[PDB]
Amino acid sequence: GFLSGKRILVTGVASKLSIAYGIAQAMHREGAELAFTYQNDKLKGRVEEFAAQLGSDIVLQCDVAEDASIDTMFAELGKVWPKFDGFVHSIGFAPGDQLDGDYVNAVTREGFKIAHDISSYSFVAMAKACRSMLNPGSALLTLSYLGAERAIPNYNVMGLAKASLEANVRYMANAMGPEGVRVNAISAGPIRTLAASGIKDFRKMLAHCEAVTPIRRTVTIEDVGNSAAFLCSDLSAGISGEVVHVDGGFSIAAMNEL
Amino acid sequence: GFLSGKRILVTGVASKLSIAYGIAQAMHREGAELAFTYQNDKLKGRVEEFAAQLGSDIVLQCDVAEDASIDTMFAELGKVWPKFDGFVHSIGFAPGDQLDGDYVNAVTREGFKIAHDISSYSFVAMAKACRSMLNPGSALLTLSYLGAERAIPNYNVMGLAKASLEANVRYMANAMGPEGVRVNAISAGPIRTLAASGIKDFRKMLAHCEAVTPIRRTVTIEDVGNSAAFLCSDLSAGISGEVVHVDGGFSIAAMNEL
Amino acid sequence: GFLSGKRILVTGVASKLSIAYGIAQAMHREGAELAFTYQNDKLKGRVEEFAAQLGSDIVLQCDVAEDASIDTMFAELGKVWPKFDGFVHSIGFAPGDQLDGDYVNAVTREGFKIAHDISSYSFVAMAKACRSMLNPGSALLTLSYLGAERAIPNYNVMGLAKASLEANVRYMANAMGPEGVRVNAISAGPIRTLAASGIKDFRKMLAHCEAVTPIRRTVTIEDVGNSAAFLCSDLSAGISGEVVHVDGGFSIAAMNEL
Amino acid sequence: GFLSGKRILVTGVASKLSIAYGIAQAMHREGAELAFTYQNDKLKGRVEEFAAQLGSDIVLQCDVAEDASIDTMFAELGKVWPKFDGFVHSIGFAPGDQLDGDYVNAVTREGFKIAHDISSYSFVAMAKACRSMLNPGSALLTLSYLGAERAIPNYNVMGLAKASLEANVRYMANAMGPEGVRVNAISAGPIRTLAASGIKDFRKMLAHCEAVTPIRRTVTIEDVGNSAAFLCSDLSAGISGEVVHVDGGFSIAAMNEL
Ligand SMILES: NC(=O)c1ccc[n+]([C@@H]2O[C@H](COP(=O)([O-])OP(=O)(O)OC[C@H]3O[C@@H](n4cnc5c(N)ncnc54)[C@H](O)[C@@H]3O)[C@@H](O)[C@H]2O)c1
Ligand SMILES: NC(=O)c1ccc[n+]([C@@H]2O[C@H](COP(=O)([O-])OP(=O)(O)OC[C@H]3O[C@@H](n4cnc5c(N)ncnc54)[C@H](O)[C@@H]3O)[C@@H](O)[C@H]2O)c1
Ligand SMILES: NC(=O)c1ccc[n+]([C@@H]2O[C@H](COP(=O)([O-])OP(=O)(O)OC[C@H]3O[C@@H](n4cnc5c(N)ncnc54)[C@H](O)[C@@H]3O)[C@@H](O)[C@H]2O)c1
Ligand SMILES: NC(=O)c1ccc[n+]([C@@H]2O[C@H](COP(=O)([O-])OP(=O)(O)OC[C@H]3O[C@@H](n4cnc5c(N)ncnc54)[C@H](O)[C@@H]3O)[C@@H](O)[C@H]2O)c1
Ligand SMILES: CN(Cc1cn(C)c2ccccc12)C(=O)/C=C/c1cnc2c(c1)CCC(=O)N2
Ligand SMILES: CN(Cc1cn(C)c2ccccc12)C(=O)/C=C/c1cnc2c(c1)CCC(=O)N2
Ligand SMILES: CN(Cc1cn(C)c2ccccc12)C(=O)/C=C/c1cnc2c(c1)CCC(=O)N2
Ligand SMILES: CN(Cc1cn(C)c2ccccc12)C(=O)/C=C/c1cnc2c(c1)CCC(=O)N2
Repeated sequence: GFLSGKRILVTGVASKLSIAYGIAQAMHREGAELAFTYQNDKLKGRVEEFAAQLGSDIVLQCDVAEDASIDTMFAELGKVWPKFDGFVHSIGFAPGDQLDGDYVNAVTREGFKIAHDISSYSFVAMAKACRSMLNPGSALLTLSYLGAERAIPNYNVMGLAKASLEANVRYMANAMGPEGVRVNAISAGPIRTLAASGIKDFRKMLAHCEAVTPIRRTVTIEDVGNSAAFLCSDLSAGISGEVVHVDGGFSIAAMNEL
Repeated sequence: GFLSGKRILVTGVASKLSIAYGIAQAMHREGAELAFTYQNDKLKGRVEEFAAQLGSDIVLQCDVAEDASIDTMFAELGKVWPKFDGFVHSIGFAPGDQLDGDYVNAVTREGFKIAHDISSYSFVAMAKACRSMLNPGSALLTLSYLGAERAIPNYNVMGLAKASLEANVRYMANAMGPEGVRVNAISAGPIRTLAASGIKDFRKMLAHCEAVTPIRRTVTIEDVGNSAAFLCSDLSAGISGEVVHVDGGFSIAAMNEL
Repeated sequence: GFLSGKRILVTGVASKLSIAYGIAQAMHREGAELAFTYQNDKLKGRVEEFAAQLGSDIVLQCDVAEDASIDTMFAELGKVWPKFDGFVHSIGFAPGDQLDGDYVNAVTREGFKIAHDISSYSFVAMAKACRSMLNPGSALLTLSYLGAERAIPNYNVMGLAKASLEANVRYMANAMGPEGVRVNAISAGPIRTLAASGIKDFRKMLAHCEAVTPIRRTVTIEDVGNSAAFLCSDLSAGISGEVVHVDGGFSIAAMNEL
Repeated sequence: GFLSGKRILVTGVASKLSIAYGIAQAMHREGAELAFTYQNDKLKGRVEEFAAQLGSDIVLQCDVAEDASIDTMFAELGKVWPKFDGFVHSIGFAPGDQLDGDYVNAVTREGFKIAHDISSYSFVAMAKACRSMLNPGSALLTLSYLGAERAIPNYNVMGLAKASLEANVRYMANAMGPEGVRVNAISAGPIRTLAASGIKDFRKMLAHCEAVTPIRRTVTIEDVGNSAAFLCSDLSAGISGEVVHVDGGFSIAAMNEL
């Protein structure tokens, strides 16, 4: 496939509904050799089983909250991939409290802190830690959301961390381009996954999206997986520091509901 | 390839240096069945020879300045492709005079008029004319430039027409999404082709670009061809009304020259 | 007032509901000497009255579709103002057929051409014609709408003309900056004016803009007029080539309706 | 002045070169009653003097890193102003090590955390703390820099904090709009101030911004102060959640250097 010969680290898989899951399957379908991380004890099992199904037996622990855990992970991966071709960063978090109701009243200094640490800093931390291990031709990929560009009810502080993340995308691309690494993000339309069902009227929001989105449907993890597979391959050699909208054109339209 | 089973119309090929040429070769490499247009008597020969080399014998005349010529072209193509899957719009023009020196002094009402007619209107005119002929799953693709977003010395009125073109990209995507067509643009970094060497210090400009572009090199028609092949395939099903920057991250950085 | 000692030409005045009317009002209050233009005779008297009420008796015919009319107006203007400090471009048009229903079906080469010639080129057409008459410190201002950046139903080809107009703002600014002229635009939110009559369910639309705007009200020709006086006064000396949004924050939110 | 009858809290004043100083000046001239805060004692006296010169004797300590200090300041402020009309956030910080050289190598979890906590969260931290004290019609204003939107050498992690800050502007605006509060930011061009000392060849940089800016000069704390008085006065009533560029058009051009 267009990814044969590449070695890519996929973080973030948590269920077959996960975006990273759709991204893994698509990169494997195109021939990439895959590696995986899991956050904690609760997820190791799920991730080993999916990794097995996609031909991989590289399943390593990584909590991006901790610098030591990122370094350790890259040390283990190094025994198997002295070098590789990039990773998909598909991680995000904000303390429950942060994403519901009036933004000014919900946010707290801690909430803000954690949300940015886990969703934005964690992307350049992973890069820092594996930098020398990357081949020229490598590609870094993170996942963002429209909340970073416009204020969306309930997304609250996550919008601030996503904005920080896209800017990180730009500064990471400008810093690493000289050594041969590209860095981009996919701004995905809303998809019902684990990380969502626990907040607001996500179901009513999806109905609204399907209605006003130009392609008249919400996007799927297969859609994201395909663009992701592409952003992480040599077919996108001319793209870097870009935030690509894979939301069916939702964001480029206005007042369609009327 | 990821384009097998697709039928795509490629306009704009003029020499092996042409962007549309790099786009044609890449879509053929991925398995698309190709069709071609040529502007006038001067180019027919070149285009038939390239079309032959990429397995196509559909070479039709089309001057987007004329509504009758667009309709005729789509009538001929229809005898061979009752239906197809989209086209690449890779056409642009502004009267010589328009692209050199102070913008306010260069522009004229005619210049402005022609520049917008040929570079922006021509994209929705082609869509209008072949609309019913498009399969669901189809994709429209045009080519734009950073001049549309920022003022660039000498690009002058072309910047205004490109801006009009990207907005057309958005309105065409919002109008056609319901019937199953996506519409996007690639904003390409500068490449030395026919359409350029006749204006300003393009050679010195390219040197400047290679220096400050994150990937530290200017992009090639192969780079554009690959992203183009992608935007026009089912792998980008979640992308529509988007202007993708294939300029190596040039535009997302600032003051690198220092 | 912050506009004391400034001489400002104001186009577009057609009724007391006109944005150009709100603007004229604010600049007069801020102490500017005013001058007005009118498209045709039907408006001659109507506009002379508006002008008297604002300390002004300079009232000239000017149809922007003709270089000769623009030239002739500025020559008359030159009798009473050999030098002046800028002008307000408050002109937009597109044949009626153009603004209703599916954009792809409604648009025509002619409708596109007229929309771009009157809504966008006239702005630089005017700057061209009075360039040697502007004093250092002058400012030019035009009006745009969100349809330039987003695809909005029915706005159709005006969206393209507005995107062209916003780009004309940046190219004008870049070329005239060095001789001391700033150029900007105000992207106003929806306002009930003549030109806004008959396009769709404007009324319902206004009701939507009102429930979803951060400030929870639509903006007024007074809100716009104040930003406009600011933008053409030395107070904004550090602002050029910018599109300022005076829409109560409508464009920066998303999904407030849900 | 257009700011008569308004009560404005101004943070960030540290020397007469400070942007907050230029702003304070303009709002005083426009007739606003002022109040100032100071980070620590080293600045206590220095700031009280600045304040006397502006018709003000309200001068309070406030270190934004602490919720308790912010709360305590606003309680003191409350003794002389049970209600007020908004405040100016003119605070940015990032450990020195953070701002020099390759961004990926320079950045650290701690540097990132501090940069985001002081440069971005403090802005909403303040709004949270004085929310019930704001009158209808109030305005909040913060300062950002182009590094939020583009990757600029050495600005490094400040770029991420500024992108977070610009997004905080839109979420603040969206949540406080309904109770009559507008929130905006000014993205200022390069100015020689304390904080700007020691980062790179700032001097050479200033020389670049000057040759390439449309207005061909760098902006001043007076240029910024005037836009700031405008943005916090009812004159800008129709503007909320906007990032206004007061950089003489620098960001809207490209390749003027060539
Ligand atoms: N689902 C959507 O609609 C949507 C839309 C746009 C963007 N995104 C973004 O895409 C990414 C993937 O989201 P998803 O929908 O697949 O959610 P998900 O819950 O399925 O998975 C995201 C992962 O975050 C990981 N994570 C949290 N803290 C971690 C830590 N400290 N260390 C390591 N891993 C940690 C979890 O293990 C989890 O698998 C996120 O960055 C999210 O913000 C999601
Ligand atoms: N070359 C670059 O650096 C660059 C960068 C960004 C965007 N672009 C854009 O990409 C597209 C392709 O440009 P290129 O560099 O391949 O130039 P090119 O000269 O190689 O080809 C462009 C085509 O324009 C066609 N054309 C002009 N008028 C026409 C008409 N009336 N009817 C039909 N066809 C007509 C010509 O036949 C020509 O083949 C253009 O839209 C251009 O503005 C080029
Ligand atoms: N009203 C809104 O909702 C809104 C919002 C954003 C931007 N705008 C823009 O503001 C400007 C003013 O519009 P308005 O809403 O005040 O409507 P309006 O109809 O009151 O004023 C526009 C003016 O267009 C002028 N005009 C048309 N053709 C002309 C020509 N050929 N030569 C000279 N003048 C000509 C008319 O004389 C008229 O006074 C337009 O460019 C419009 O696109 C309007
Ligand atoms: N000067 C420029 O070139 C420029 C350009 C665009 C934006 N800005 C922004 O404008 C703002 C003002 O910067 P400046 O250039 O006037 O520099 P400055 O150093 O003169 O002022 C910034 C203020 O930061 C305050 N500060 C730092 N930590 C603080 C804390 N923990 N608690 C309370 N106050 C604290 C200091 O008291 C100081 O007065 C910053 O946010 C900066 O990022 C500056
Ligand atoms: C795009 N989405 C989904 C989404 C959430 N909200 C509020 C929306 C609103 C509109 C459209 C999409 C969304 C996301 O990025 C998920 C964010 C997220 C972060 N931390 C979380 C949770 C969700 C949940 C669990 C947790 O503890 N921490
Ligand atoms: C990006 N480019 C190349 C380019 C041109 N200038 C001025 C630049 C400046 C900087 C970077 C790229 C460019 C283009 O889109 C080509 C535009 C173009 C249009 N009409 C033309 C000519 C060139 C040429 C022949 C004609 O008659 N009509
Ligand atoms: C923002 N608006 C108002 C508006 C129009 N449509 C379609 C909207 C949709 C949504 C929100 C606002 C608007 C405008 O800029 C006016 C545009 C305009 C141009 N030429 C016209 C007419 C209107 C009308 C008369 C004519 O002949 N030529
Ligand atoms: C625009 N600027 C000035 C500036 C800085 N760099 C690196 C630039 C590069 C190009 C153009 C302008 C600038 C700023 O916003 C100031 C940022 C800043 C934050 N924390 C700091 C310091 C500076 C310094 C002192 C500290 O401890 N913490």
